[PDB]
Amino acid sequence: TEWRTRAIATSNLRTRANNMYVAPVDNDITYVMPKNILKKFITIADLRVQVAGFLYGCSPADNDQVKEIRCIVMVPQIGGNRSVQLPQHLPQHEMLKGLEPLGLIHTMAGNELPYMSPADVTTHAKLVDAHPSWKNQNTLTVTVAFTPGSVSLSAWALTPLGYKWGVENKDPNVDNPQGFTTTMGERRQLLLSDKFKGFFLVPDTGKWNYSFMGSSFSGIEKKPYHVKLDTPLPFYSEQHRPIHFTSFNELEDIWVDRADNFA
Amino acid sequence: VGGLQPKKLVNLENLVFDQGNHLMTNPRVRMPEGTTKRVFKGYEEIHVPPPKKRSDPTDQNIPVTELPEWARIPFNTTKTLNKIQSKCFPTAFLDDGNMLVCAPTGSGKTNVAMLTMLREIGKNRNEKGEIDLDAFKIVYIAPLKALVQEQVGNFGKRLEPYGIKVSELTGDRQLTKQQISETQVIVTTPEKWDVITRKATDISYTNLVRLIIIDEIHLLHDDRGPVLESIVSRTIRRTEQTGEPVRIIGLSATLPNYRDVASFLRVDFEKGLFYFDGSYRPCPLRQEFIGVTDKKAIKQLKTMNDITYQKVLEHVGQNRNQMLIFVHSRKETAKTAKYIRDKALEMDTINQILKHDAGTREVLQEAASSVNNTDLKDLLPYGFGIHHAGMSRADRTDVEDLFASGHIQVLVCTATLAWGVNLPAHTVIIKGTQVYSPEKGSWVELSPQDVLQMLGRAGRPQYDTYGEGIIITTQGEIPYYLSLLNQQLPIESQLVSKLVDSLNAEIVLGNVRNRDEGVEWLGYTYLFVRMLRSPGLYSVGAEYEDDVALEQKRVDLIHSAAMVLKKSNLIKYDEKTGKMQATELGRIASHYYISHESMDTYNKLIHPAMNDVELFRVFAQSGEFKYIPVRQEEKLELAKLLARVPIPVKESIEEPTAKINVLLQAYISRLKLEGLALMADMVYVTQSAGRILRAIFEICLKKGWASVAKLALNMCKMAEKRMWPTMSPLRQYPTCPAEIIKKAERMDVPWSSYFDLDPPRMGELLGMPKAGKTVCALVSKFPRVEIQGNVQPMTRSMLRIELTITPNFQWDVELHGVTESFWILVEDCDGEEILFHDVFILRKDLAEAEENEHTVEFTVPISEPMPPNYFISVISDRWMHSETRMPVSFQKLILPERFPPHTELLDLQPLPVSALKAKDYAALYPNWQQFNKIQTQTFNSLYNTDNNVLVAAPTGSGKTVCAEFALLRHWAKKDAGRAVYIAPFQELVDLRFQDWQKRLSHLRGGKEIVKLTGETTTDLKLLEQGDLILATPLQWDVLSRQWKRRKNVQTVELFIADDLHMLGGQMGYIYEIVVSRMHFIRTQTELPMRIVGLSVSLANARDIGEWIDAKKHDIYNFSPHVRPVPLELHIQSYTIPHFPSLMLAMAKPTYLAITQLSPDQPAIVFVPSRKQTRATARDLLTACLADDDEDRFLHVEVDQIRKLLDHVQEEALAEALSHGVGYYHEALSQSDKRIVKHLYNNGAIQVLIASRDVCWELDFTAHLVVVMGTQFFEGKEHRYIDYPLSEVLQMFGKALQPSKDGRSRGVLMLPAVKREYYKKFLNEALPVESHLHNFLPDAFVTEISTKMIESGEDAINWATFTYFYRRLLANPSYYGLQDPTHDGLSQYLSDLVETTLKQLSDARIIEMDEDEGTVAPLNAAMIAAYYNISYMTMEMFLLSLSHKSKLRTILEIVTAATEFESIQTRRHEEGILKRIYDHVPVNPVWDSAHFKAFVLVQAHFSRMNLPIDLAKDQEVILQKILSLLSAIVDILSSEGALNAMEMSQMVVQAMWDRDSPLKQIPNFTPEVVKVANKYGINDIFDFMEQMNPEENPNYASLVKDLGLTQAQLAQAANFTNNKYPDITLEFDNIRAHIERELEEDEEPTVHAPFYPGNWWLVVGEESTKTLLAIVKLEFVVPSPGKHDLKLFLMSDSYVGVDQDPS
Repeated sequence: TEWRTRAIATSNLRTRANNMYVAPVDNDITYVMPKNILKKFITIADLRVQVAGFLYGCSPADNDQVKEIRCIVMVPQIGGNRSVQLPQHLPQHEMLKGLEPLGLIHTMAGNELPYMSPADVTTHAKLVDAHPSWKNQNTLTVTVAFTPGSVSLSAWALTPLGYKWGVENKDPNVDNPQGFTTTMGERRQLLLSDKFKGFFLVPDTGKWNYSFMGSSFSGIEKKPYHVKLDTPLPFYSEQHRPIHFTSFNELEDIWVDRADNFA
Repeated sequence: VGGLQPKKLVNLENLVFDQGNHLMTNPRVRMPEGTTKRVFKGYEEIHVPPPKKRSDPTDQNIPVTELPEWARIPFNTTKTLNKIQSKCFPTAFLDDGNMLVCAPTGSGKTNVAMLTMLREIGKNRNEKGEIDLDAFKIVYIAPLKALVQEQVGNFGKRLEPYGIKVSELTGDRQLTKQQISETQVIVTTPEKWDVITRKATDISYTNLVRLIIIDEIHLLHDDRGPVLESIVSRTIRRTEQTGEPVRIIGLSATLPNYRDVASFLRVDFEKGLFYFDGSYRPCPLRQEFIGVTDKKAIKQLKTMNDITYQKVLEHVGQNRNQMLIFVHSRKETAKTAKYIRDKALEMDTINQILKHDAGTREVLQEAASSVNNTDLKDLLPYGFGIHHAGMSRADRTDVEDLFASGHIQVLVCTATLAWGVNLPAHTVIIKGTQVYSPEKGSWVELSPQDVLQMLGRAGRPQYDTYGEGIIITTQGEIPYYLSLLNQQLPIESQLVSKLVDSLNAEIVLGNVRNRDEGVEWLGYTYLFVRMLRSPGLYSVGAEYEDDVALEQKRVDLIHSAAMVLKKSNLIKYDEKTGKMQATELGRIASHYYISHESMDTYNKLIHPAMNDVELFRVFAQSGEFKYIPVRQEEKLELAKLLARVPIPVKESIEEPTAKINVLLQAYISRLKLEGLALMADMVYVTQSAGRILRAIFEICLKKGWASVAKLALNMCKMAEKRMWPTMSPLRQYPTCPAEIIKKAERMDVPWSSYFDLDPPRMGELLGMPKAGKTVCALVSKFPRVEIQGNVQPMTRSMLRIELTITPNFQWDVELHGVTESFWILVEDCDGEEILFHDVFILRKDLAEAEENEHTVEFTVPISEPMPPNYFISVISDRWMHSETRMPVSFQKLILPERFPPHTELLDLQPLPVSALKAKDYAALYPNWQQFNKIQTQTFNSLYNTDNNVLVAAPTGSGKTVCAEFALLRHWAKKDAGRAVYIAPFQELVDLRFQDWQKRLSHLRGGKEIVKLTGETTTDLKLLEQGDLILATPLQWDVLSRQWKRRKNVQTVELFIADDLHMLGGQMGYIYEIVVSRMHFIRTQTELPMRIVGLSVSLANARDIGEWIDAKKHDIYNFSPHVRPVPLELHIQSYTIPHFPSLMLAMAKPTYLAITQLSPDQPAIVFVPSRKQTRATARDLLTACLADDDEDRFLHVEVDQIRKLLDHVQEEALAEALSHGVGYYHEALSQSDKRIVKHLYNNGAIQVLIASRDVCWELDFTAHLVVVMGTQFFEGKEHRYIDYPLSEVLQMFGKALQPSKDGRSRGVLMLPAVKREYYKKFLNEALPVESHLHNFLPDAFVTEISTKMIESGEDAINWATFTYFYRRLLANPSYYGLQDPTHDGLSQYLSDLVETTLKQLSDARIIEMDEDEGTVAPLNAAMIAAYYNISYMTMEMFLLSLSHKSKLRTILEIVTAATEFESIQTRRHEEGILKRIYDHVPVNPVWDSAHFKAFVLVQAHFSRMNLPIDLAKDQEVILQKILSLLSAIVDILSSEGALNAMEMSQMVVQAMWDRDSPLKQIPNFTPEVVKVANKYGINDIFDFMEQMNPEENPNYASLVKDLGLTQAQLAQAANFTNNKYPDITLEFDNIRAHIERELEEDEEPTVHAPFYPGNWWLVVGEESTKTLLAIVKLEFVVPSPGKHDLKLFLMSDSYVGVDQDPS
């Protein structure tokens, strides 16, 4: 009852991607993202639950203060209403060579907070802390908020105090964790381009949505997973919910006679 | 009768026959005399007494011995035929006319059809050569599968002695056409045969059908009728239009309008049509028609039950007989039987008590009830029975036998038993006449064909004289069945229903291109004849009384039908012109049998961004399910069902759409369905999904939508194999238990972890010790493809890619058949669009072979802002979860440098000829004042500066005069230095030679322009003999190899290189080599030398110009559209996966294209194969025959040309030229060629059809040049390689004859996915890269010999002067260079040279690599250098030889040569080939040229008569002698040896090993040598002594009379005294010349009528295993012992006469 209406709702996500909205910023480093992988990303997501993907890219030769998001890696994840359960291993592949980790991208069911949320601050921080390769070249968290018929993009970098609090947020997971502040994340200028195409990276098995496979997620989250260059599968794809397609045991024969004639 | 314009538009829906199958067009129901009617409470009864015909008036049966001995076999069981077959016999066996027999069911009608087959066997049988199994096909069409299977059974067993194999057309196996080509007397259903012919994939075999039998042809009345009409119509359509005889036989039931059906089959009434009334029925039939009068439903059903009950008492109690009752439902057969038993228990022990008498009721009923597994056998022991398709084979067979035994008194069964086996249970009852049809989605009345077959199965023929058929329906339906069981129900046509789709199918096959063609096609239907005899009944309109042949009516019909086809975008239709042309959408609709409305919704709803749920939605919106309603009686069941299906359908709620969607899902997921109407509708959706999904599949495919197409394909596999894509693939294995499948689907394991493993390690992987052994076999047989792709940036705009597909599984005919189909998909980075796709077949032969590496070449577009990667996927077409995907990264790819704009053509003065400063040179072209514009822009550097110049203009631009302006200037100066011109092929060198030789014989300066032949002995000084020479890149390679020590090789100031772009064409590397050195030549001598190069418009001329060293000022590259005569190009994309079927398909369009663009102008048609020239010419003439103007392309009466009757050596060309066509191919004789060129240019013939292999040799030109096909079959790799761009340019270069428009026109017919490849490089210049790096060793092995490659580092320098080096920097990735920088480039050269030279190290050629791995040319490489033998062949020449030469093995060694592998290999010439092996002595690959060369040489040995195409025999002869003369030079070393010199002796004179030498003399047939043997004429010496005047006892009286030859015997005597030479060469210690002459005053190479186109080698001595020793010889020798023996003689090629005197 819950998921079925959500699956049919995914169909109108493509109309959402066509009309996007990027939040401007009055500040005093620029990031560019190829529309192709972003539109495909929005279409792949769910209407109610968060979907995430690691960011990789590099700075062009002409401009070293600009970094292009060359790839979006899909990892085995269990979506949440306000959070996302990510693994503690990075994707290794030949396609990522010459590229650098640039945070992660995820969508938001409810409307966006004009500040870096405690969830994004905690996940981004602990991802920066746990992974050595993650902290050096500055990374950011990109949120793709959903508004009926539109999409709002925001880019938040992690502040020093935000990092110290995020990792140290041992626990309170909530909308107002003890110690949280609206000034733990500063926004970054994000831009969209149709000049170049970015590529994708999904798990070699092909399955990244372990929501309908939560029992199987625990047996891979703390292990190194292979990644292959391919196209990402939809959230409610058949592979993500193979249990739904499992055959019952109702009568397999057919008590109605009719000739096909077409052999 | 031609009338084009229509006057009234009509609505087809308004004319369609509602009540179709149940149509009753008779207002009168004639009834038998004894007909009576009784009335009862609730129902009526009409009894009809049976006719009697025991007294057959004036006829009996014909004896089986009447037939010939070869046709009396299959009638084994019967000692004589039947009178039903007796009257038909004379026409059925002794005439080839169409037939139509109307006889009662079970009267032995099949025997009549067998005569028609046996007669066709007679046309294919002779006293000798009988049992011809590959020259005829027979088609038997049955309405149902149960019939085709039984007819396959008896025909197969009865025709067994004939060795002919019967089969039923079905499934994908024969969808892959294997069984249609291998089996004869093919049996199938109407739909399957129609869809098979619609696809036209097997058109090559469909032309072999001489006979077609239509059983149950009265099915025309049913909705399936239009299928029979669509078949018979098109058949007779061409059968009487083209002339090709096709016989049609009709097997129908006794019904009205049989005369109309007769005229429909074009049958002669007097001898063709026969009618047998019910009196000819096996057993007389008494008919009961019971009509229930109850109004309400429930009361009717109960009434029927009671009536069936009471009838059971009267037909088993009153008169004890078996009782077959038919019902229309599985679950009903049990209820009806149970009701009869249960309700019978009014203590009515009767029949129950009466059947109990024997010990049977105590046993068999009890004994049989326990053995079987079928439940509901609670009523079996009561003498009741049940028979439906749901029954197991064991149970149904038991019931059938028990009933035949008589142990079953009452058998209730469905229609399955009515069409399956034969029971005739005496009395038959049909309880109710209502059935549910999911199609119409309602409760329609029973089908008449079902009724006839039911009641037709009446009383026992031999046991009963009484046939009692009882039919229980409703009172309102009585008159219908009375009209059916009494020959009253007329057979009408339902064509109006499927008229639109039938016309669509006819337009797709090309059988209908015009509206008049549609009217013509409609004239051969059954609807047409019924409209003729019954204008009012079919409502013609009465407006067509003045319409003679109902043409205007047919025009209005075809118009409206084409209109709806036009508005649906199925066909492209012009209203007023009348012409039509089917589109790609219409093709799919025809190939899968789908309505136009359904196709319309698909084309308007399917978009690239669709998912799974939406695709299911579009599926449910099909027009085939628009009648299926959602009844409230089942809504509660669907709701709970809709909320548990895999794919959410919640978008639709309680609509017919949601029902159809949930049904298809339910069937796949196996859900619960209880409603009878529900289960019926689900089955209908299931049996339609298979074709619906594939239709959407090809729609997504042709629109290039990757994601959607892949989803559609998975759905196809879903419905076909019945499973979800995530289910266990083991379901696709019939021989697989359900237990392991059930266990597998509960395993959290991917399908990827099943492969490459042993049974043990898999047993615990799936948790079953038992399946460990079997599962490993199943997975191993699963189609697994491992691919490896290599990319080559052909252009900065387009990408060329080479795909290598290698099978990774084991074959099983049960699961794979003979061929496995695949799909090659290439997606972009997004994977949203398809950049390329094409079907990939995989035959069992190539797959099983040790070397199974399959390769396929194709191209794909590229955006300069190149995306990260592409996607190449190879997917199975029928197997699910059998995909092989490969990411094609581009981060390594480096695009070639951009191309500068072509040298724009400036508009200056025309520059008249007088500007040359001479009037004598004006004789060049006297007719026209100013010459071609191209040279008016290049002349100022052409005949001025003596530096290099390169011109690049399109073919036929007025191109060759460029070099002329280079020679005219060069030969107008003092001390005219010698010159040399080089064309790519011999065809071109002697073509422009024949022009410049005779047209330019003027010696004023230039004189004696000679043509290089090849032999170095004559050309070495013929170059010094003449002022200029024309040669090929090959003979200019062997010659001038050493440049330092030659006389005239330096003085060449002017060197011409025509068609330099062909350097990239195969064997063009030899062109690149010679051109590369020549530039290096003029550098060392410091002398000034010009090298002009002529070629087509090139993409980049910067590298070629620098290759010749010419600055930008004098380098001209024009756009490929500055051609003087504008080329109007027309491309036609064709979508057919069969090469042959594609050629016949293009036959029509080519005939049209010629008549559209060149009605008064000449036209040429290029064809892939030499053989295809004869066929295409034949298909073209037949096309003219169909339009009724066969001599369309003949513009003069045959009498003016008939003088060239037998002057044409080839018969096919004579018949073709007889109607105004004619062709041209390489196997054509020069004589025939002269006749063609004369008859073409003189305007006798209008169209020519040349081969592709003759594109260069062809001196012809025309207004329209069509390119039929762009692929040729290469037997080397067993593929269909695409045309080289160079060819298409040359072939269109023949279209230089402009029209009144002033613009030439050409058409290019190619496969669909090859369009944007040819259309691109035809709009822009031609790009070409060298292929030297592939064939380096060939270039090296020759270069090593010329003392220029002793260092190998000079090879580094040598490469620099090659076009290969210049391009490697500009386009690195193309060749394999991964590092653009210099150090990386030199690194690549170092690796390659040390790799290829290493290849020459592994094979017998110098090796050492110390103080430089430097190498001097070895013996093998040396001889290979002068004769240009491939090292691949020479590596084959060194390995095979053994301790003993063994002779005849060397001939195998000769045929193992690689030079023969490049031979044309037409597929179906294997039969005759193997036959020649049966007529010749002596593990060869059959399809290989190796075996073909071996056999053809065998033929040359016996001088066997070979077919025209086997001129390949001549090809092998031409080059082998020079190659074999090297084979002996190679075998000079080691021991023996020189047997090949005897072998060369064999081939030169066409002789055997050591047969009579008289075979060499003119004539002298093998019988004449017998006449020579009986007399003293053994060898020729005694022949000449037995021929001369005074001797041979003066003809031994007369010997010349004993010899067959009389006159012209001097030609034989001439060879003996004059041609056959005489010896003149004459024969010094224990240890430490003269001249040929005879007679006198003699000037005479060799007598060679057998062969198309030396004095050195001698040998000596022998001991034990023998050795060798090849103005005397200096033969200095160190030896142990002493000896003296023989020396040999010359004779490089002469039969016998080989002295070995010591």
